[PDB]
Amino acid sequence: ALKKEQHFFKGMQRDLSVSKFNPEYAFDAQNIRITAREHDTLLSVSNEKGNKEIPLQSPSGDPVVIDGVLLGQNVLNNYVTLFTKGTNDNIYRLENKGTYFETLILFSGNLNFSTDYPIESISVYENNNIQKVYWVDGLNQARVIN
Amino acid sequence: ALKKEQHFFKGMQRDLSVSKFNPEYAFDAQNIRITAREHDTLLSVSNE
Amino acid sequence: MNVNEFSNEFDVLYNNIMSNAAPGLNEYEKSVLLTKAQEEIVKNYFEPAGNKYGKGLDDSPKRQIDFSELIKVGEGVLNTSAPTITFDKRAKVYDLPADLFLVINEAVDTNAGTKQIVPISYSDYTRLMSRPYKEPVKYQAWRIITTSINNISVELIVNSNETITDYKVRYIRRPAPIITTNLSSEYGDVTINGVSTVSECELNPIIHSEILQRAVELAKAAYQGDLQASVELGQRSE
Amino acid sequence: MNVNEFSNEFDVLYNNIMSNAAPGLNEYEKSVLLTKAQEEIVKNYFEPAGNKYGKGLDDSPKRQIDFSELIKVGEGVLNTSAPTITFDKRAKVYDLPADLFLVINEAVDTNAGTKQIVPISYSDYTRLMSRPYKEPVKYQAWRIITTSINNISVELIVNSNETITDYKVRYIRRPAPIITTNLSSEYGDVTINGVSTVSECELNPIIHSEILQRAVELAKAAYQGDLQASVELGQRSE
Amino acid sequence: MNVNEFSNEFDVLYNNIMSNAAPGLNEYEKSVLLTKAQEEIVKNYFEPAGNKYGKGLDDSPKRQIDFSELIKVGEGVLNTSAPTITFDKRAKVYDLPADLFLVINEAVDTNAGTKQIVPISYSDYTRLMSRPYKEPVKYQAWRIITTSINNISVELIVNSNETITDYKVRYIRRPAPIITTNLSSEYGDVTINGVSTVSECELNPIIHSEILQRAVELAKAAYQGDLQASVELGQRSE
Amino acid sequence: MNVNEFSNEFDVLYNNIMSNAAPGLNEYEKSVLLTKAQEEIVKNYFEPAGNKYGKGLDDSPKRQIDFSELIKVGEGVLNTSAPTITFDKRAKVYDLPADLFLVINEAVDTNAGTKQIVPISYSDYTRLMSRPYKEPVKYQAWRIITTSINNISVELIVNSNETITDYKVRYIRRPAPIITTNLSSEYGDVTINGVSTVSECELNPIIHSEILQRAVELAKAAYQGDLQASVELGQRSE
Amino acid sequence: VEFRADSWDSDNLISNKTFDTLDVWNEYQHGTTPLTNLLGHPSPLKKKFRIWRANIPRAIANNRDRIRNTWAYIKLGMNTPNTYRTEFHDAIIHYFA
Amino acid sequence: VEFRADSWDSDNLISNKTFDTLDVWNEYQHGTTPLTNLLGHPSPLKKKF
Repeated sequence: ALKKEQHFFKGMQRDLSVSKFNPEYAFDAQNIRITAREHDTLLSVSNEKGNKEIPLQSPSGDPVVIDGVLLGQNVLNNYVTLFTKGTNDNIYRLENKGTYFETLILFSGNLNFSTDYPIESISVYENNNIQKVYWVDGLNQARVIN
Repeated sequence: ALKKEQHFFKGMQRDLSVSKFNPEYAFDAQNIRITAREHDTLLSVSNE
Repeated sequence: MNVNEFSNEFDVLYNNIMSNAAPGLNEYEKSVLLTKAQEEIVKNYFEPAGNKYGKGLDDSPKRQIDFSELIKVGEGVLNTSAPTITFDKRAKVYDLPADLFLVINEAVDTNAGTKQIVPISYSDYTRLMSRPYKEPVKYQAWRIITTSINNISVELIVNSNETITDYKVRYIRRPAPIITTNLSSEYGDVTINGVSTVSECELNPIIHSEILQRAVELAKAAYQGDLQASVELGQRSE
Repeated sequence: MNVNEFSNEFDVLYNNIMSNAAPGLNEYEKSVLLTKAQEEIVKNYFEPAGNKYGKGLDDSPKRQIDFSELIKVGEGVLNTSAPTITFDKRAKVYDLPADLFLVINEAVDTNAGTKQIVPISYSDYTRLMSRPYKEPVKYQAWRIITTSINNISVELIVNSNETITDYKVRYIRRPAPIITTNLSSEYGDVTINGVSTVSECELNPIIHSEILQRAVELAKAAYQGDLQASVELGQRSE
Repeated sequence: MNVNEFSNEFDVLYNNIMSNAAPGLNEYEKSVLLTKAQEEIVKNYFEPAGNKYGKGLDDSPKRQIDFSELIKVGEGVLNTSAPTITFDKRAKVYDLPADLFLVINEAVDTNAGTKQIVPISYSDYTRLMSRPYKEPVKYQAWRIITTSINNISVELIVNSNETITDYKVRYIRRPAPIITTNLSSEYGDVTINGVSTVSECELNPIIHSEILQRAVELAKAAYQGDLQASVELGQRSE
Repeated sequence: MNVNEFSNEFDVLYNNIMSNAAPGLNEYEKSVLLTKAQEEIVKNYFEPAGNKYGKGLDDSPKRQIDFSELIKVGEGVLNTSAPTITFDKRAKVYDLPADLFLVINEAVDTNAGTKQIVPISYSDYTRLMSRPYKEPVKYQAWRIITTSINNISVELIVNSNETITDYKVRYIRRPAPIITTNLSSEYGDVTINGVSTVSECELNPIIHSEILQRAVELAKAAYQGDLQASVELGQRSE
Repeated sequence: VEFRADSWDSDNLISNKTFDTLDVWNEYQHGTTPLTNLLGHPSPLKKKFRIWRANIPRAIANNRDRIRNTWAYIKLGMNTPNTYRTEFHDAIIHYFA
Repeated sequence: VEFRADSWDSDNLISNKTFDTLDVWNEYQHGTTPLTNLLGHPSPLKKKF
């Protein structure tokens, strides 16, 4: 034919007129990465790697099923602390081992929670036994858990 | 014919001589928007 | 083609294919250019050296059908109304028709008989009038142009001892203008050849496409060209 | 190829688009270009010097098949209705068919017998009318054009002491327009040659491809808008 | 080659070597271009001046084998159904076959004997009809084209005092279209010459490669070229 | 050179790559190009004016060895199965071999004796059939093409009062395709000339190098995609 | 649509599968092809010398409708199940103005 | 005056109506046309491609 136009992919841009879009940007993109992750694919469009399920194996070895909806989390140093609602209002402690999460249930009761008032937490490490997690709702009293 | 001149619309300008106006500006405009509102119409004249 | 068809096909040839991508042209300007085009085509296809084929009026059937609807046969009228002065002693002045473009055959009916007229040149006249007899051949008559006033007057020099009873002229009629719309509607007072209303082309449809193309070229030269284009395209104006 | 195939192949070769959201090339425009293309092809393949092979009407079988579906034979009608004036004394005026494009053969059947007609030029007329006898040869008759009104009238100058009983004319019929769709639907009152509905091409399929190629070339040169291309392809307008 | 082979080799010549590096071409467009190509090759290899070798129909064995599968011998049918008007008094009108492309040999079987037909020109007719006898030679007959209506009608002017019993015509048959796939499947209503289904080439395999190459050049000019390419390649369309 | 050597040397000279990770030039593509190259070489070395030396079939020993392995001698079969119509009264229709490319010598054995056949043109037929005797010379016979259906049929016009007992035809056999691999393995139903398996070249090793060079040139010009190269190398397609 | 790209499967190259659909559309056109590769027959997608190339679709309203406008959106993407990493470097657009 | 433009009506394109007037003037001239589009006949405004 007569002419050609090379197009590069430096990111994604929107809100600009089609008549004045720029060749170095993409107008829309789903599940792509323009940064070098797991390979030297920087400035080159590449696939987005998928996920891998991690089992919530209890210390005894049995599976741990989580009750219901999640409201918020907290990673202190390596212990993830889940505040979940559901039939009851439970609390969990997840520790990442080599291939599984050592899941424990720190409490299961009627701590007044609501999905309209999620959790926002702070956690501190003072010693090997005092590992606290402060958390607050916009409705209920502020609380603490070691 | 002989020649052409492209004109772009980056805003609206006044107070400048017709002999020295700039093609990227408009001299007067009623009920237009040059910003992307409700669509991707940035730098493109669109209705209000 | 009709004048509306002329304008629409003109805007399909000029103006790109009706894209509005060339200088806009008015109806008066289109009429003017079409009139100029038809005069140019007539003058080029009569003279064999003006066209590309080297053929004139009656050198091929196409030219015959081109000029068919302009051939007119009319009688010349004696100019005895004005006692003007002639150049030859035996010259009877005759007035030609007003709508005359080009003469191709002329004859005179005398008491002796019909005699085809020969258009003699200013040099041939001097050459043949420097001889003993100073008269035409038995079967021909001479014609030279003389004082005319907003018309064409011709001196019929026929052999002496004879009288002229008729002067027939087979001539090419002046083409009428090509006007697409009543010019008095939008424009104050503008005419093409003294006409302001719609005027269909008084020619055979053979040369209508040629007229359209020549008008397109004239428009392109005038409205999109430089001095060189005008000078080059004025060569084909004769 | 019917007109639908004409338009579709025009689309294949010129890349114009059939959708009305982006106005491409209208059916009226393609109809006009195809009409002009067929007229140009007729005029170029008739005159031998208009084409590249140097061959006219009856110089090869291909030209014969090209012009087959236009050749028409018809009789001339006496013009005694209008008492006009002729250029010759023995001239019987006859009217020709309206759908006349080019004359190629004429004959007249008199009491003496059939006599082929010779189209005589304005110069040959004066040359042979300056002689004693002033009549054609025993087996020919003369023909010259006269005053015509939206028609074509011919002075049939046959030898005196004879009567004309018939006047046959073998001629090339005027080609009809090539129209792809009823123009009155989308377009108000646009016409090509006085026709507004579909007009399938009346010519042989031999030169349909030439017509299509010429129409495509004209379309490209018109959208280009260059004066040089316009003149170069107007050279082939005759 | 088969039509599938035509398409695949066309995409191996055009479209680079099947790299998808040139404008994508549809099956309808490929069929159209192949049909145009076969008409172009036929018209160029019949006329000796259209090709590069200067050889026509029967000037070399290659041309003979090229046109072999198009030669057809058929009889002309009397046109007594329509009482039309003839140009000559002794002309028996005959209708030619519908699938006629080019006539190369014609003969008539009379009571006197077989007589080869001579296609006489419009000028040769006037020349030979201005003589005493006005009849052909003992061993030939004349033919001229007359009024035809969506067909070809021919005036068989044989010498008087004879009758026509047969009119054989050895002619080049109209080539059939080259269609690669059923066009009614994907496309609504598109045809090449009134055909919508697959149509194998009705020609000898000699010129199949030539047709493929000419189609490739036509595609390249139309889809990758400018006005100059189209004008230059339209020269070889006749 | 067997087909494997053809492909390997194509690789050596064109630098295409044998690996399927980077698709280079497929074996189908090279087979197509080699088939076209051998067809072009045959057509150019047969006609003397197609090559650069001005030498055809039997103008040098090299051409003789080039065309040796295509020359075939076969008998013609009477076409009495189909009661078709001939153009001449004394024409016995004969069917020719299907694998026919070019005829170079024909002979017929009659009761009078063997008579070499002359391929007569459409003009020479009319010229010699307008004479008194209307028969060939004592030592020759005429041959013209007739209605053919996916074959080639010939009207053997031998002098009357004789019977045809045999019809030998020495002709150049249609070359077979050059295929490097069984195309059905990777490619579904692609064929070259109705063949899908390996087809070793049936020509002399003399012109194998010319075929290879022409195929390489065609491949380079096809991947280039330029219209000018396409036309320049399509000039040699005949 | 000329474009370089490579697909892998646990270090092993895959030169046969790069994309599976190509939507191209504008203010008044919308076309799509599946971007299949047939080695012998013509196909919307064909590779030669490590450079993939695809035909822009033709509008669904009229299959003869090429994508012709002052601007056009062009969308590559896999929409068939698969687990490969597809490095997509560049993309050139050949056009005729 | 060559110019690109598009008019819409609830996602549906409208390729027939873009503008309705064009005033052009200077120190000594002032003209105006209505910018109508007639498909067959010449008009002040016409679109192609």
